[PDB]
Amino acid sequence: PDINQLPPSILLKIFSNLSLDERCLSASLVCKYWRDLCLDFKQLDLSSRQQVTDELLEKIASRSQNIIEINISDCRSMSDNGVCVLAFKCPGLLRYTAYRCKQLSDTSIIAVASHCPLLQKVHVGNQDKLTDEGLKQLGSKCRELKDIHFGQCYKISDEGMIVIAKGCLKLQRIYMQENKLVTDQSVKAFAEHCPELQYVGFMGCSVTSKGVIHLTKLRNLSSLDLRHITELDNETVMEIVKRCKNLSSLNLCLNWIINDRCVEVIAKEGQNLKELYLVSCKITDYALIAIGRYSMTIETVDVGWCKEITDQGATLIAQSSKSLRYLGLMRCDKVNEVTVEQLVQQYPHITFSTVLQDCKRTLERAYQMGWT
Amino acid sequence: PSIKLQSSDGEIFEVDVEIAKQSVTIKTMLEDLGMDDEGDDDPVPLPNVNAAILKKVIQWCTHHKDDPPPNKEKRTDDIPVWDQEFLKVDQGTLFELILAANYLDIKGLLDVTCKTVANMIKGKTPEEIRKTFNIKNDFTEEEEAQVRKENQWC
Amino acid sequence: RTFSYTLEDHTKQAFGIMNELRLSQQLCDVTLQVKYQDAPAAQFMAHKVALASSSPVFKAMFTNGLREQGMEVVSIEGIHPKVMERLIEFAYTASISMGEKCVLHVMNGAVMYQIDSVVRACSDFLVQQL
Amino acid sequence: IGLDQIWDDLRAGIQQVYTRQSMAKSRYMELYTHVYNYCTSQFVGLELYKRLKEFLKNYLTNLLKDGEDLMDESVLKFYTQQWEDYRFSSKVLNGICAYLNRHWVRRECKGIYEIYSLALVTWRDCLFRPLNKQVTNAVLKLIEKERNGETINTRLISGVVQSYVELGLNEDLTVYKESFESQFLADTERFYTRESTEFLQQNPVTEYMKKAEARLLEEQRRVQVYLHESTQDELARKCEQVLIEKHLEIFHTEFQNLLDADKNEDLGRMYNLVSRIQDGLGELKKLLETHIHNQGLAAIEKCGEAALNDPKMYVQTVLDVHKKYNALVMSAFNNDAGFVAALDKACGRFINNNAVTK
Repeated sequence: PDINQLPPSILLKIFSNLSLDERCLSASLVCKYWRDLCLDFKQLDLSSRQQVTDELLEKIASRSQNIIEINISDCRSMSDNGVCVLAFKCPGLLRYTAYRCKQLSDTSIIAVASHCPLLQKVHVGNQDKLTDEGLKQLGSKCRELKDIHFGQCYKISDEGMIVIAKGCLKLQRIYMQENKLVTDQSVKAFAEHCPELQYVGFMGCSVTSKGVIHLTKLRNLSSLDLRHITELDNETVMEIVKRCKNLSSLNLCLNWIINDRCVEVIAKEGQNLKELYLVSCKITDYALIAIGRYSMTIETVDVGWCKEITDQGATLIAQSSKSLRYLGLMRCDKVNEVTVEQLVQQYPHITFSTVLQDCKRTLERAYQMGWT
Repeated sequence: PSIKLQSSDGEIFEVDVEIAKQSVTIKTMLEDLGMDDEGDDDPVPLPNVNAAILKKVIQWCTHHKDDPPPNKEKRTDDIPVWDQEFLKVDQGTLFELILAANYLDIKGLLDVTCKTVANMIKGKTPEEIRKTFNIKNDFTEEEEAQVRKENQWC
Repeated sequence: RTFSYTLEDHTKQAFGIMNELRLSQQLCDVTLQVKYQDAPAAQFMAHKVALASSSPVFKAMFTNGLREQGMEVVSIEGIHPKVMERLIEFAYTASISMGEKCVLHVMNGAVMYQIDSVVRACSDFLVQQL
Repeated sequence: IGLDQIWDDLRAGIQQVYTRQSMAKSRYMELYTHVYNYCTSQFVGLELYKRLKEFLKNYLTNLLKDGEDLMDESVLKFYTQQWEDYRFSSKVLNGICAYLNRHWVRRECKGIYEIYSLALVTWRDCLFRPLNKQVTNAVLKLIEKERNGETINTRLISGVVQSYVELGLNEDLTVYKESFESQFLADTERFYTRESTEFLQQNPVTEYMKKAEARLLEEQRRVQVYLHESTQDELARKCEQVLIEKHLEIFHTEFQNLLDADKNEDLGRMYNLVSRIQDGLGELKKLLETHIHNQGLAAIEKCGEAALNDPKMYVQTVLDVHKKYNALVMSAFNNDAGFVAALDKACGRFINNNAVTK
């Protein structure tokens, strides 16, 4: 028996089946052959790494140029100089991810846009001090972008978003949350310039129905996130579901004006709707009844924190919906828990989700290693 | 459906066409070879797999004939029970099964055997890995110290 | 002085064991990074279930549509880490306590997260301070 | 191992496998074996790759002398046939050498990449300069038999199209489009311009419309049969321009003449050909408007001189004209908004300006 007789591909696969700790502290110290095998690299994940590298970033940048994805998650140690030199040493970068790096300024993203145009995925956590000038740099240099995420970046106006929308025609994903100073103009410039868009979200933004209605030009929309958005009437989302036939996931949480008639229209004209979220929507059992009687494709429906939901609506939606597998009955105080228990006992393949039910699931997962 | 394979040592095994189609290499050589009329079902020689390992692979593919293949997912310790009971062999047989799964291009058997070897590696110091795998420590006390220094961030 | 507010409800059994779980740091899927104008980026670990059952805002923020990776980090601003800690303690134990000078911050946080019970408690406390 | 005793066997086996001698599983497997064993002793395979490349280069460059200078019938046969046989042998050779395809090859992060892709690339040492022009002129000759020309060379044209499409640049629908689609389109546009002008010279326009529609359908079906579907939109634009727009002036004149007559069906297929041209209808619209305005004028002028002392007759005549031309708008002009508008305008341009009021 000799492991070294196996080809190096099989040994690399076996070492890839090993965790990082077991590979760097045990596998790399067995022999020089295993050392050279485990030393071989591409995609690197440095997620929060106990914030233990500032200069090691420049060391690994000067070491190898064959990096296609960099994960810089939460990363409180290093400064913009390390990111700049890493961008200088990695032109062939495809995916960039750095969440909650609130110490990075826009010079880092400027150097990134200037020294890696092949970017496809750019995921940028809160990261305050992100002006539109480095964002227009990114928009005008990284034309090959596909995925873009700017979550809770309060320092972004509409200029950078419109510049991003002008270029980067291959943008399939976009997500923005709680980003003020971003209004219907950015949504309109994004909807009419990038027909490749599939995933879009403007949660908590200063967007109204005038900007949401422009999303009908995107017949390739798959998921839509419109949570806590300013005054979105029923007719706009009606037209959205009618035109965008490829819509699979619709998120309308924290919208106090969506009624049950809108839910009925969406369920009727939603031939490809798979996930619908209606948390805090001022609706009643009629919405669930319509979803059950008219929609043969909705699998996930969430009506959490809806005041007027009762036992009858959930029983009828469990009886009439054939594709339903997850019911979001969270904090529906007008719903009896014994009814939910009867439902989970006499309705399989449906995960009724209430407060007590999720607490019970977590308590069973804990009792698997139980205590007192 | 029937296909007759020949091993490296001279034994012949006649099995189902689809079970051999589990092996990408075997189905590729069949589609290239026998799309037209078969020539009296001439034997297919496998000179890189002997008889016992070929029989083990045939048994594994016979048990795994209904698995639906959905390539790049997360790593876990599923390793179904029957695969574990089947891989309860010595190191030589396991390495020969690894070589056969890499030669016959059987992704499932390759994954299961690689996970078994990795679990055999898991939870063992370098000295224990060298003892269980018969690998001489070619590291000097200097080089081993440099290697453990370069990976201090763990 | 010091004010306090205790609540009794149907989850008198689940809340205690969930708080014991939180103190054990075994099962967690929510990470809150609180910052306030100079404070250290305080890092709290908690379950989505209790935070959603105690505040509708947390429930709305936890319904992102995709939770495959399990652990999620939610950065919170505009609130002091001590106020957020007291809010989490109320969410887990149905009981909160505060100083006579920190009632306003607790009330602001509760209004920001729509926790009606402690909102009314802090309103009564601010009325009693006249 | 040893090369002067193993490699020779492998080149001989690849030579066999490049001829449809139908070898048994023992020879496939022997060759595969050879390959595997060679690349097992992480470099090894480089030599073998260069040898494969040399074999393919020599094989193509010394079957080209059989291909150059061929007539623009025989060359299509030769190209189709050799391409078919060669893609079959290329696929079976990629299959023989799969083990080299996945391990020695993964380490390239240059020129050397693949084997089947190699085979295709090398095939561009018998296409780009040698045959491309020749073969494409042959195809254009055949397609130029849009006269009583014969049916079966469809196989040859489809084979050419195929070999150009799969020769779409693998390196590092381009070949098909630069080599063939451009010249094909040019030739088609010239063919149809000559045919159009000749016909519209020695035939009435209202059989030229039928022949243009027939030719448009013909060319759509021909792109369907053996051409790549990518060549549909473009060709359609070209043919519509040639046949319907270049002649839109005689079309306008015949439009007016038909309007004077009652050849409804012809007017209809005219509005059906013209529609396919950007904004070419406006002139037809205004012509219809003026025609039916003059029609209502002449009608009610043939009606009342001292007969305007008859409300009924007047309103009847007006309604008659309106109904006839509304029917003509619906049936012929597909109820187009432009033509309904012209109808409305022209009606509002005779009802209150006639000899019953003047």
